[PDB]
Amino acid sequence: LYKDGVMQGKGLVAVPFALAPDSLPADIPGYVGFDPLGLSTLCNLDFLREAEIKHGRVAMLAVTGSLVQDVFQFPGVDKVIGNAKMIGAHDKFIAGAHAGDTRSFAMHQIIFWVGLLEVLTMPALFETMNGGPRQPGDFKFDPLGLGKGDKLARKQLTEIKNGRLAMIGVGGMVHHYLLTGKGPLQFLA
Amino acid sequence: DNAMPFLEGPPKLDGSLAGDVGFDPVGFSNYFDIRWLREAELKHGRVCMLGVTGLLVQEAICLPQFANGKTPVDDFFVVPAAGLWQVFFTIGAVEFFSNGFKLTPGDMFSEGREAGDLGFDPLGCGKNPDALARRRLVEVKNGRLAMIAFGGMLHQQLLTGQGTLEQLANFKAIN
Amino acid sequence: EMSEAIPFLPKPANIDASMPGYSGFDPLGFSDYYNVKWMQEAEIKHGRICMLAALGMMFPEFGTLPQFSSFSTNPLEAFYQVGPAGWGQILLFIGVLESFSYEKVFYGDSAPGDLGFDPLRMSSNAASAKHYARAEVMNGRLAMIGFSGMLHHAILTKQGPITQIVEQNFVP
Ligand code: CLA
Ligand code: CLA
Ligand code: CLA
Ligand code: CLA
Ligand SMILES: CC1=C(C#C/C(C)=C/C=C/C(C)=C/C=C/C=C(C)/C=C/C=C(\C)C#CC2=C(C)C[C@@H](O)CC2(C)C)C(C)(C)C[C@H](O)C1
Ligand SMILES: CC1=C(C#C/C(C)=C/C=C\C(C)=C\C=C/C=C(C)/C=C/C=C(\C)C#CC2=C(C)C[C@@H](O)CC2(C)C)C(C)(C)C[C@H](O)C1
Ligand SMILES: CCCCCCCCCCCCO[C@H]1O[C@H](CO)[C@@H](O[C@H]2O[C@H](CO)[C@@H](O)[C@H](O)[C@H]2O)[C@H](O)[C@H]1O
Repeated sequence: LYKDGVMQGKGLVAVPFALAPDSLPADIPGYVGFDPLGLSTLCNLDFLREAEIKHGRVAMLAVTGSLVQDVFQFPGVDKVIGNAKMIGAHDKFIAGAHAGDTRSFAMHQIIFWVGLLEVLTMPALFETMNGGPRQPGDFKFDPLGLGKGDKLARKQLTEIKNGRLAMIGVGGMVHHYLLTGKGPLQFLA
Repeated sequence: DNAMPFLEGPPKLDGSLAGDVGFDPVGFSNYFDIRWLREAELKHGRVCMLGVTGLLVQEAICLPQFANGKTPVDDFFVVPAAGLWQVFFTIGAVEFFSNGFKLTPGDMFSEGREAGDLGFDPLGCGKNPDALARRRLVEVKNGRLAMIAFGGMLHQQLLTGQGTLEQLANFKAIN
Repeated sequence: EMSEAIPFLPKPANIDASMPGYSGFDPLGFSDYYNVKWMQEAEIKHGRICMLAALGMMFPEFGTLPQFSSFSTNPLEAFYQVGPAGWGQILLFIGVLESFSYEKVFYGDSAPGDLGFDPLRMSSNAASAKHYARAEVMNGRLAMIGFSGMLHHAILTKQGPITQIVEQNFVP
């Protein structure tokens, strides 16, 4: 791993009075020592790792869309949605789809295609949980070939960390909405 | 010497612990572990020393965040409930961490730890053994005294409906 | 060798002090006929369910979830006031939990009660593990008695335990 024994892996203890489970191994990218509640004993480890990675990647796309939708709106979105954004938009899209408007079907298209991708990629979960050669998070998706060597290792670490960071960010960007409205950059300034 | 001369000396009270005058007429030490009894006695006494000080200070001083009641016992019922729960759970955290998550008579003294010694000695205060013994005696005696004192002050504040020093002056009687 | 709960009877043969809640109490001799480990697993499960049940007969008197704030504080009315969908979800969750118990009990050789649920590892210390092993069975039996009481009292009074106590509705 990238700086194994220093940044992640063996020896590192995050909470000194609540040790992580000894069932939790030391060769997963992102292992710092942090499982004070022992929640790795209540589920399969492959399912937990791949769930963490998927939650993180969805959160990464959610933050980079949450900022950009405050910055840039696509042409003609103002005719359908108008001045709404974030948690409202989803709702009113469906409301438009409930109204009869044959042009506000964005969330139905994305739920269709993302659900099809999830349905087709379920056997990757099933083969990973049976000790197959696929590791959690590995869909062999490297078009540009940039992580083709040792450079992968560092990237893995940063991925999970940015994923975790993104996982926090959306929550703020959602609950900060639910009190006030507005949006991330409208709430910062 | 024995506190009760007409009864025989309790066999489990050897005089090693501070405050031992031989006073166990019921014979609580004949049934329960003496370390658990000493830990309970010190905890009851320490909480009561803080309680006596609180009953004396909340009679006069009220933090501006809160809104003082007529009596320091009535002071409990004017605090927001969430603040009392915060205090309760902070005390629970202290009880968990100070005992090493060993909170029961079956595991509290499994590592041979001393009763009442939770390793809380910040300000020096524990290097002279000759002062340590005398301060053990003072701590246990003031703990028992503050236990009886706190009981009296709380029950008298409940009865008269006035504070402790507010009852020490202008004292009225039951009629 | 005599039983320690009933000192004038002989000690029951098929219950030992290695079992966590042992007190030598089997005057009807259930352990002489039935499978003792099955009875241990069943006692632990009945007690765990009653621990949750004895807490849940009392807790809506303190407060309810905001979606269930209009529901009655009598448990035997709030049982019906929940729709079939919520009870079906509860039953499905209990079935998911009991699938593990099915596998362990009918196909495994673990200790009685051991479903592998120790996330905090509170049984790592040996003396603490012994105390917790006895105390789970003790509070389970206590909650069995207490929930039995709370159920038949709620039948009689049509109100919760705290409400019947503070109203002092003690006579049928
Ligand atoms: C991590 C440190 C921390 C933080 C951030 C807070 C924060 C707060 N405390 Mg507090 N407290 C702490 C540690 C902390 N406490 C400790 C260690 C003690 C014991 C020594 C106390 C004892 C204490 C008392 C006695 C009171 C507070 C109160 C308050 C709140 C004042 C604002 C208010 O009334 O609106 C909030 C108003 C509401 C109606 C919301 C209910 C309050 C929520 C539940 C607060 C959540 C706090 C959160 C869980 C962090 C607490 C950690 C916990 C271990 C103590 C505020 C949220 C006051 C309070 O709760 O008033 C209501 C109050 O009276 N605190
Ligand atoms: C969690 C992901 C997520 C979700 C749910 C949404 C949801 C939404 N976006 Mg948004 N967006 C996202 C990410 C996301 N976005 C990202 C990552 C960007 C670019 C930085 C944008 C940029 C964007 C703009 C500019 C606009 C929206 C708009 C909208 C709304 C209308 C739907 C639409 O046309 O989307 C359009 C979304 C896109 C074109 C982005 C899709 C790009 C994907 C994520 C690239 C994936 C590449 C990757 C290699 C694929 C891997 C697949 C697999 C192997 C794992 C809707 C509320 C519109 C709106 O209503 O404005 C308020 C609008 O104008 N989005
Ligand atoms: C035998 C167990 C049992 C049963 C059958 C019921 C049944 C019912 N409860 Mg009840 N309840 C229980 C236990 C139970 N309760 C306990 C133990 C509590 C205290 C937390 C409560 C608190 C409670 C409230 C506050 C309310 C109900 C309500 C209700 C009714 C609606 C269902 C609902 O929302 O449940 C909610 C029940 C729960 C959320 C309890 C879940 C207990 C889980 C399974 C234990 C979790 C284990 C562990 C701590 C998980 C973390 C581990 C981690 C740290 C590793 C229904 C009649 C509602 C009602 O209609 O009231 C009038 C309502 O508002 N219950
Ligand atoms: C945790 C245990 C517990 C507690 C504290 C209570 C408390 C209460 N019950 Mg209850 N109960 C319980 C368990 C409990 N119950 C159980 C397990 C059942 C069976 C399901 C009942 C069935 C029940 C009914 C049917 C009624 C009560 C009622 C009552 C209330 C008044 C009882 C009273 O004073 O007269 C009752 C006392 C007696 C009749 C005297 C009993 C005399 C015998 C000889 C003593 C037996 C004691 C015990 C079994 C120990 C045995 C000794 C051993 C050597 C074998 C009170 C709130 C009454 C109520 O709420 O009315 C509205 C009522 O009618 N209870
Ligand atoms: C597994 C374990 C843990 C877990 C855990 C769980 C959460 C443990 C928590 C458990 C709770 C549910 C235990 C409940 C006990 C209830 C009974 C004993 C009270 C019964 C009352 C009776 C006596 C009565 C009544 C009476 C009635 C009859 C009549 C009335 O007039 C009077 C009265 C009211 C007195 C954790 C999460 C820490 C992690 C760990 O790694 C693994
Ligand atoms: C501080 C700290 C630490 C920490 C930490 C912790 C504990 C972090 C805690 C994070 C928290 C509390 C996050 C909470 C929620 C986030 C969510 C759900 C995210 C997105 C929600 C969304 C998109 C939604 C939605 C919705 C949508 C879209 C549709 C709508 O119709 C509905 C709805 C509005 C619901 C560490 C570990 C470093 C240790 C340190 O010593 C102390
Ligand atoms: C923990 C174990 C889990 C298993 C429990 C699942 C049981 C599910 C059944 C109860 C769910 C609701 O079912 C029930 O709802 C109606 C009210 O809402 C009840 O209707 C009636 O119920 C009782 C008489 O039957 C009356 O005291 C109610 O006032 C009345 O409303 C119906 O009898 C039944 O349809």
